[PDB]
Amino acid sequence: QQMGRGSMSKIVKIIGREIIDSRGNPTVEAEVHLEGGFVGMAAAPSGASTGSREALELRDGDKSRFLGKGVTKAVAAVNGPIAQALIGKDAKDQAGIDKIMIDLDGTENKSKFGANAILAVSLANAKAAAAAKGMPLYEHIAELNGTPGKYSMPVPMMNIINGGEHADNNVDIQEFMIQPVGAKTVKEAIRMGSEVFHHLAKVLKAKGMNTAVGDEGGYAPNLGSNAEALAVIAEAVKAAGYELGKDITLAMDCAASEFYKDGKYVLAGEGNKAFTSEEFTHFLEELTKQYPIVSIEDGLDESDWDGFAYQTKVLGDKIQLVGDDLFVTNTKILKEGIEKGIANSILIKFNQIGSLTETLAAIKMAKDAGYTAVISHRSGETEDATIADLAVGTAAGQIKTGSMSRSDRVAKYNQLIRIEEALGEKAPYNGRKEIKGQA
Amino acid sequence: QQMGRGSMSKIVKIIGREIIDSRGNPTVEAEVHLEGGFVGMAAAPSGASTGSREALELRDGDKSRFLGKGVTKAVAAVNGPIAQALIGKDAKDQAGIDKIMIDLDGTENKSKFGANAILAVSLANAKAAAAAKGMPLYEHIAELNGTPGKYSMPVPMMNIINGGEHADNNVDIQEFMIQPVGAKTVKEAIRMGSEVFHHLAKVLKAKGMNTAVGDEGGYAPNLGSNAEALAVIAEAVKAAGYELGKDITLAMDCAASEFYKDGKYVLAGEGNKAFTSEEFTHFLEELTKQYPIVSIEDGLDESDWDGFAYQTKVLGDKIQLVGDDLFVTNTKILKEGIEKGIANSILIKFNQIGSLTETLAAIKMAKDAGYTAVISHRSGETEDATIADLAVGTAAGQIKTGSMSRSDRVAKYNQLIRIEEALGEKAPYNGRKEIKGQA
Ligand SMILES: [Mg+2]
Ligand SMILES: [Mg+2]
Repeated sequence: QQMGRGSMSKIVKIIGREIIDSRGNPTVEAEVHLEGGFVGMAAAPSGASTGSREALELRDGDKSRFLGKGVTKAVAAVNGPIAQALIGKDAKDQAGIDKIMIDLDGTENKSKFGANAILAVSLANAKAAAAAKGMPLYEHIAELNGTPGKYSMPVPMMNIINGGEHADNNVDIQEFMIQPVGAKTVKEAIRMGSEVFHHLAKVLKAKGMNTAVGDEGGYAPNLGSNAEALAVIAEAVKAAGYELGKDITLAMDCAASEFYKDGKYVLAGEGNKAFTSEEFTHFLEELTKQYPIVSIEDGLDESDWDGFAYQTKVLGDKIQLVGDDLFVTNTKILKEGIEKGIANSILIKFNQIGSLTETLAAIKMAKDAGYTAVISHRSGETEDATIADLAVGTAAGQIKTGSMSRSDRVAKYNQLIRIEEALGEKAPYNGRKEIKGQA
Repeated sequence: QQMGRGSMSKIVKIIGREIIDSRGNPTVEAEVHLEGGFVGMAAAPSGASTGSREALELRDGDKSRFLGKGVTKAVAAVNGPIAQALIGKDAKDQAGIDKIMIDLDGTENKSKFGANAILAVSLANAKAAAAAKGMPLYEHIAELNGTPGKYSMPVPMMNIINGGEHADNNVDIQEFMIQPVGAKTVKEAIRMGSEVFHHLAKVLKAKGMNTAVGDEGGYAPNLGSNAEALAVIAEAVKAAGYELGKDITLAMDCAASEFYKDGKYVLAGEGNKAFTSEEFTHFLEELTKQYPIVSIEDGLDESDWDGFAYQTKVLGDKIQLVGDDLFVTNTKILKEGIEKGIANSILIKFNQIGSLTETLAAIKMAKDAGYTAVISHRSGETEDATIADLAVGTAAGQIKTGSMSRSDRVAKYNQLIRIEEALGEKAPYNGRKEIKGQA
């Protein structure tokens, strides 16, 4: 006979604003306010403004503000037509909310309003709805995901050493990452990661090398080869008291598009040797024998589907093979990859697809096919820690959200801490069995 | 005849946990829950575990966790004795809440529980009380400070280039900062900061120098002298389209105690020249004639009070002289400095004193003497942005919260943006006139 305020979940006000990301570039933040008084606030990390296969964030291109990277247009979209089309809709109907935005932008790649406008409102909606339902976001997400009460704390792959285009060094591989698979909780995992990271700083200082950090919070020291990169990591893991293999495994992102040139893969820091697809695969395979590298991301160019079919054949039974640039969080590409035996894992970048509902759909397609889904950060992040709730609420099982420095990264580890505290063993931390290719 | 929930401001529960700061080290986070349903959550930045003049945070020293820097004991103090002494107290009585934690800790320097446990609770409490009072934190802080509805947006001093002990280079000065005094809003100031910061990266790339960032998000390139550090700042400012002097002024931190040996200041990147106090003060004077440096922090050693009395006589009319190490946010030391004409400004580190009530008293003592208070970050920060609300609610007029990268820094900038959105001209951005020594 009385209606609680929780039931007044119609949207009455949406606000957008230009805030700053962790590289100092603008991004969009939205607030969704419901009739009952509930508020959700979320921000989109940085994305791509150009590209033929993914959703595009909208940038102003005004040279007199932020070197052309203002997001006043995306923000005006949130404040004007997005808001106007969502006022009076039920925030609890996440899929209806996202559909209205998707249909109103009217393009395939969200370029009218920007994936940045649309994601920010999608997630702020979701938080506002969570609040109206009387529940934390990870619980709402699990409900929206069709998996109520089903949770896991994800195994993190933590950036530690950078190379390629992300460093002045002679390391070809773009990043090396550690995964604390022997931890029994995410809180333990985070601590092991921190300990290794601090021991690596000591290793690097003793070699006369720089310990300043890149975008993701890891080190980009002047290492002489791929081998020296892996050696300093092994040395730091041992100095922290852990055992490579059993406690900590390695993951990499080759970004192999960056060294692809005339159908060959060319590695500056191995004498400028050229490799065919296949020879590059054998090169990577040789690294997996010397070091317990269990996950390899973008190990060939996004166009090299014949080569990815080969690599997946050779390495796929024992090694997680993660499509980042391969799939760009695009389910039409993932679908076809699945049908053709291409990779066995996908990096999920929610602003590359641009709405919460579509993100859940991408994670589900992965999971139904036996692929793993790794929830990912971007280069430009914010304070916002929504990807932690996403990973728990979908039981994704893995996350890639940075080194253990910079609060753009660490706010996510902290949120995973707060989540596990509340959930305990209702969110098990499963360790190496999350990783495709293990048992 | 009906009592609203907001009147139910008694503390019913306090929760402490160990989370991770921006360098990967543990810190304390607290949540204060009130009877009416209000919750405030806050984290303490990293501080000192040792020292004889300041409040000390409490680290575990268990070498098997976080290289000895766990804060499980500080966390236990929150969950047990602090919680039990506060259940049933009125969170709106900030001074009383703080007084109970101080008296129960029972030491002069907060070493039993830790300044980390105390501050975290103190701020969580203030946020819970703000919610019970129906107001944002900046409004509540202003009421606690004795200055209801009086606000300003602070002029930021932004870390841009690091030297001394914070870099491998030949820059003796620990940091150079830019101040966008020409902006009319803190939103514009922030944008100017960004643009200068991005132009500086392009200048450093063209010179073949490293653009990876330190703790505060600025650069530590291998520059050969203090002159060169100042030249690349000048060049970046010009490439961004601003004018040194009018639009952007410079602030520095010598941390002169790092080169103070046998009563003399010994500067590596100046031939290794030795200087008396008096000569070092005339060396700084000359920099202030050659470049628009309007603020100098710790221009002499903390023990050199005769020196600081001389530097203040000479520079103090025209230059802001900021005590950091000199005062360590300790009102006993500040009062004595004020009586002896020592410096004209103070860096406020709220975790160095350890409570919100004493932080307000520090700022008041500075302002009543005509000193300026610059609200400060620490080297290990979190996502928490309370220092932004603090600066606005005390009308401090200046803030030192980092470069324009890393969300540990940029979260504060974002919060200043949200505050100025809501307040507009009720929070004037006063520019150059906030700075001690300007007309
Ligand atoms: Mg990649
Ligand atoms: Mg200093």
